[PDB]
Amino acid sequence: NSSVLSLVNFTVDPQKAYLDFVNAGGAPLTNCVKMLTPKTGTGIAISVKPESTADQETYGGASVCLYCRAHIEHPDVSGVCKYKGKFVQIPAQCVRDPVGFCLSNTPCNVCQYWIGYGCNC
Amino acid sequence: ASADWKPGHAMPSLFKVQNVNLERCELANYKQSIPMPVHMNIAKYMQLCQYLNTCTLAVPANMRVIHFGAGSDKGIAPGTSVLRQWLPTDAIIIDNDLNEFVSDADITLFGDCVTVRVGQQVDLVISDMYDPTTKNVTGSNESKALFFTYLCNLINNNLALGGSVAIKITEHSWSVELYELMGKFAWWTVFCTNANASSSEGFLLGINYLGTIKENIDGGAMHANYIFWRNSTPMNLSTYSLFDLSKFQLKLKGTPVLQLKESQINELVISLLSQGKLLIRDNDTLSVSTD
Ligand SMILES: C[n+]1cn([C@@H]2O[C@H](COP(=O)(O)OP(=O)(O)OP(=O)(O)OC[C@H]3O[C@@H](n4cnc5c(N)ncnc54)[C@H](O)[C@@H]3O)[C@@H](O)[C@H]2O)c2nc(N)[nH]c(=O)c21
Ligand SMILES: Nc1ncnc2c1ncn2[C@@H]1O[C@H](CSCC[C@H](N)C(=O)O)[C@@H](O)[C@H]1O
Ligand SMILES: [Zn+2]
Ligand SMILES: [Zn+2]
Repeated sequence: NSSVLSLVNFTVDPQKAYLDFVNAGGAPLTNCVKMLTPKTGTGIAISVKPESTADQETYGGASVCLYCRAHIEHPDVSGVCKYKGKFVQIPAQCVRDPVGFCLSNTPCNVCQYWIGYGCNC
Repeated sequence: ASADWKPGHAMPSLFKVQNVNLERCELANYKQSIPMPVHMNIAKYMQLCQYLNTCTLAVPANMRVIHFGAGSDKGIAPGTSVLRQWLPTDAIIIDNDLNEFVSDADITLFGDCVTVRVGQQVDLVISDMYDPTTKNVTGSNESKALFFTYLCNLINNNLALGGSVAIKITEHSWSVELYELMGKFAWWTVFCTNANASSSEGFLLGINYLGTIKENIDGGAMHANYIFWRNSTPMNLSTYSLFDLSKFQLKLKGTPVLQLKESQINELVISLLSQGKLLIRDNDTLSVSTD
């Protein structure tokens, strides 16, 4: 943790820096805050309350945000984090690297499910 | 095994009314851990929340919740996220810790809790604070000051009538003054989660603040009663209560917030306060900053 977190402070593209690190064998960021949930949710990517389906796990949003975890500027032109204060659903097969998954994907702009993991548009 | 499916154990009046010396706490399963599927504090906080689901908590719109001791040595705040999952979506969470962390709170303040200046009154105080030096046990187990001085003043000044508190204590991390302040609530207990049953930890609960003395409590004797209870009560580690979470979220009670002068507080108002049906405090915008 304290290494990959240290790494993404030595680069201009923290998203690419993290992904290249874990794509080359780096240990994913640990200690993401996994919640216990009734697997009866809608399955959207980001939600005010947990929304995991039986195929998903829910995390506290700040804990899966690279920018929150590394204490660096968020890239949102709004300056407001998309995850913090909310909950984020991750496909269950991807719990090994929740942060890597979030950096690697984008919720659907119309249906709010993960593109390729729920979006049916 | 009924109790295994409960979120934990609450101190019964059987032990509240005893009168005994303060003895050493000796738990049979001391420091045994239960495996989690997930940080242990997830299950601890959810069990506390489940028990508070059985209490007459006031649950207004724009509920004001402050969470002290929210950080971990990992830089995250599992308890705050549980509070986010539990509380109404429009609840305001302010959390605080000595050390840096990141959380799903609305407002996060670093530094000693004493630097946390609350301009208004809040509706719910959660404290998980514990000072590392309490581990240096030398001599008598005496009432502690530490952050309890701050919390006691908070209860007396910055807590709405009808508001509640849940404050972590242990065998050695405890305060005579805080126990005595439980006598200013409609009801009080100590709640011990099943997930951490092997610890002398308990959450001292004051339910529905009344601002006036309802029960005269000898705080030193009451801590001796709490330890006598722990020493007398087998508690099996368990998270069975988290197997069914269909009703985990705090009920959306729409509790009203009223402004009232002290002299207007009649018997009707006290009854409503004591039932979780009313809060008395400002309806301004909340201001919680570091000083
Ligand atoms: C109850 N108890 C206390 N002691 C002895 O008395 C000392 C102080 O006792 P305590 O008041 O710390 O209570 P306890 O040991 O039950 O607390 P525990 O470690 O479970 O800590 C509870 C919570 O305090 C906080 N905490 C503990 N340590 C720290 C820390 N170092 N920094 C921040 N928070 C901490 C955490 O939230 C933790 O979950 C113990 O360290 C031990 O020598 C016992 N010894 C035996 N043999 N059997 C016991 O049952 C027993
Ligand atoms: N005086 C004080 N002001 C603010 N935080 C304090 C404090 N004294 C102790 N603490 C905090 O008490 C915390 C106890 S452990 C907190 C665990 C946290 N609730 C979780 O969910 O993991 C420690 O982080 C410690 O820094
Ligand atoms: Zn963020
Ligand atoms: Zn879509």
